[PDB]
Amino acid sequence: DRVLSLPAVSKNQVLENVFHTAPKAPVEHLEKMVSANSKVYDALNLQSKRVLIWQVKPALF
Amino acid sequence: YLAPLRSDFTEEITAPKVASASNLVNEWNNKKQATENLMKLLQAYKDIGDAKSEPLLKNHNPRTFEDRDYPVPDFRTQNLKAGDVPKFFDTVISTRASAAIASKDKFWAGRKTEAEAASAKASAAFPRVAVPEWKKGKTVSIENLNTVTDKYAAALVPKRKLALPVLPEGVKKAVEDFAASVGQAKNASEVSELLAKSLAEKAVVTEGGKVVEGFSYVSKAVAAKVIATRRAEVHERLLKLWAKRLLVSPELAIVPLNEFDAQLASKFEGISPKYQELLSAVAQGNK
Amino acid sequence: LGPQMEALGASDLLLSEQIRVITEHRYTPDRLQYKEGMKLADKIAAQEAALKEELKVIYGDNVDVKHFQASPRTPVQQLFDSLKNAAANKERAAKEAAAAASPYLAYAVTKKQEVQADPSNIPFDEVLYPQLSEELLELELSDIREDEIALEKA
Repeated sequence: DRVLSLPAVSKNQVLENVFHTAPKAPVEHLEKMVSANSKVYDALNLQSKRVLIWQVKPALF
Repeated sequence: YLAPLRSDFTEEITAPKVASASNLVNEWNNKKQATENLMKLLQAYKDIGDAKSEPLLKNHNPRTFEDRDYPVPDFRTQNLKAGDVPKFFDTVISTRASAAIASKDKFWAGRKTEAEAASAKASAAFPRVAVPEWKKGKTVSIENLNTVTDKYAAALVPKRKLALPVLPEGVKKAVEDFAASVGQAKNASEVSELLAKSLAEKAVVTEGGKVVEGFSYVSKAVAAKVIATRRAEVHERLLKLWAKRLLVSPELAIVPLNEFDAQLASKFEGISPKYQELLSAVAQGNK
Repeated sequence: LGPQMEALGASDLLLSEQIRVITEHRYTPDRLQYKEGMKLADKIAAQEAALKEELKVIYGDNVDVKHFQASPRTPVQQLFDSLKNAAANKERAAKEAAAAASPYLAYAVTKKQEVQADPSNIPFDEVLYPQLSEELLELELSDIREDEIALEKA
């Protein structure tokens, strides 16, 4: 019964409790927010190619 | 943008059907308050763990919460037969591991209660998420989007970093040129490389932008060499242990290591006779 | 002893494969510790897949992931690995900023590569969290110490 004097938990259970959730990368926030603000730029900048200012405010001619 | 063409008339003069509020500002404000309560909760967790001066990995390690001084059940008492001892061992290991995991869960429940108590009594000033400034009828300037991306990229810089020195092109060509000036033209590669590597070996650690002094860290390479050295010496102890027993009695090699627990029983007369007569018959020797 | 004639890390097979073969030798499939060793081998194989993904950028597709699992890289070695690919990173960032639809996306690409190109911006866990790296090391050393305590008891 030498095995019963060993730590009973596991190396596997220790790895699943110490690393319970996969950590969030720091570049993930930059990538998500830059791909959203790309849509913000495309919609709401006057130098955009698909600016929404001619759709929401039709120009007077 | 396409719409169906209804082409029907309205024959009744009724008031228009005003739809109700359809709460999204309330639900998104509840989501924002839930996110900030979670941020306050994580801050309270960090504050309690910093006040107790406790290790980070210790409370998530379930082996911390194992008893290790618990009276272990003797398998010779528990009346098991020949194939039964490994399942008894697995049952004892299971209950000890699950007791350690449940003790960790009880600790984290108490820590959650104390952290929510400290989290309620904390006024929160967190920096907001950097979004581009957009007024109601106005447009969004490219300069503001670039400063918002600058904030996102300033978040990419680590808070404490190794000032890993890249040798600049002017400094490299100056020392490379000096090597040519001495006249050893073909080892200029190695002299500029060894200047870069000698600056890299004593790489310094920065607080934020300023330098922390008296900072010593253990690299992952150094820690892995420590682990490999300790692992090799314990494996050497294991080889010496089995070398002694196989020098005294080599017949132990006819019973495989995984099958051994499947032979045992609580009493000696109940031990499985699959290997007994073969073991005693090999123990006489080669004649 | 079989596969236990060599140490856990020191072999030609990868650490997930070595843990798999050692666990197959030490226990029978009905055992608890067989199942726990197989799950541990799966976690180590996940770590090896992640290390292969981060090393495929620098050393190509046919990278010896066993070599860098057995000997993790120096901060100095990570410096020179970043300096080896720096010109290709700069040129690829320039052509990506040329290929970008928005000039906003072009600024984002060049700013992201300007931050990534500095090897001082490499997030070393031992520098950011020294005590946490200490405790990861003492976790592995505590497992090895438990096995040594068993050998001392024997």
